[PDB]
Amino acid sequence: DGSDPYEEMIPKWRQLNVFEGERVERGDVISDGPEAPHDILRLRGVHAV
Amino acid sequence: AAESSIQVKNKGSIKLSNVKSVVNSSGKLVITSRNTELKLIDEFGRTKESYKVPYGAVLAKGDGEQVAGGETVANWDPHTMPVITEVSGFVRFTDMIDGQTITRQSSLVVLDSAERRPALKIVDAQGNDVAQYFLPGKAIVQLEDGVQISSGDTLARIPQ
Repeated sequence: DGSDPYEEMIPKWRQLNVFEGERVERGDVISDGPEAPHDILRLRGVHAV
Repeated sequence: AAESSIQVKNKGSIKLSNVKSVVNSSGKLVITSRNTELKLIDEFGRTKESYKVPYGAVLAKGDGEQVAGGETVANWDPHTMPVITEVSGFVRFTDMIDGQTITRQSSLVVLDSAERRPALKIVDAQGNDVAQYFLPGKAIVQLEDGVQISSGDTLARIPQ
């Protein structure tokens, strides 16, 4: 992402929704599932939540 | 609902938004974007239908075409998301081990991460270098080397 990479870890018990780079934008679904409202506002905004 | 067909109630032209146009083996296109949107425009801006389209889907009718309704507009596998080949030509298989990373069902599995995923680009014609191919668990490629597969085509992936 140019600078400050996002080192995230997955326990491998969850599949990865995307394989390629695809220019993933903020809030995009890396892995599928019901998303918590804390992450929605955090990566989307108040109106989104 | 094991049926992957999408029915349309009324004759509204499809409006495919947030999609990526990739040339397939036929006149239809395959979308490589996970997030896709469909809409129905018949007489005004209002959208009659929305539904949803996963990655690796093939649209029966092109965007902006006034579908008569009651017919499928996009078809895709309801069990697997196909992987589109960016380069058309022979499939380049690297580090093919028989007896450990090969499972006879030709249709042969690629590799197993637990048992051990080499990455290679699709050859131009026979073996020319032109793309990274990732093989997750239980991923199988039924296309042998030298198959000369065209762009937009995919074999069964066999999800884990």
